[PDB]
Amino acid sequence: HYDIVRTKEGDVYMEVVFKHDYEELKHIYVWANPFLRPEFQFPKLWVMFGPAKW
Amino acid sequence: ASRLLDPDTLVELEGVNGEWFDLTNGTEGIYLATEVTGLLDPPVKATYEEPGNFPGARYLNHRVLRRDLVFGVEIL
Repeated sequence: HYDIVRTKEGDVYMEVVFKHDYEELKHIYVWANPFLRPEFQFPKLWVMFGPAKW
Repeated sequence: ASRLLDPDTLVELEGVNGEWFDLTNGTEGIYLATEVTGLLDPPVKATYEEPGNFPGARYLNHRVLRRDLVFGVEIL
């Protein structure tokens, strides 16, 4: 968002607020099966075993 | 040149009931005294902003404030 502020003593300024690129991972969901329609989600959990980075 | 400075200036008050005072000639026994602040220009607030980390400042706005007028009356 951005604010345009006029204070009672007469200062006028703009403040612009930004969220870091990490925020993308909060607007991405891990589907139970990425490759299928949301109308049919099998297997019921996404489950993966391996080295943590991979 | 030689000259007496005797100005033409007449100062009168009309009161909230429509009664009148001549503060120059004092026909009601009342005269304006030797201390006046707040005739001439009214006070102004001028506002400036810093232009970031650069020389000087930028003008924003200015506003005329209320006129605070301070004076005395000599009463005989």
